[PDB]
Amino acid sequence: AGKEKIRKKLKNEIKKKGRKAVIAW
Repeated sequence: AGKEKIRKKLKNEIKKKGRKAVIAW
């Protein structure tokens, strides 16, 4: 998915942005 990608879910796909997406950055 892409909203709750189980990470956008904000696991870390965008933790917060992974940090600043630093899971993408």
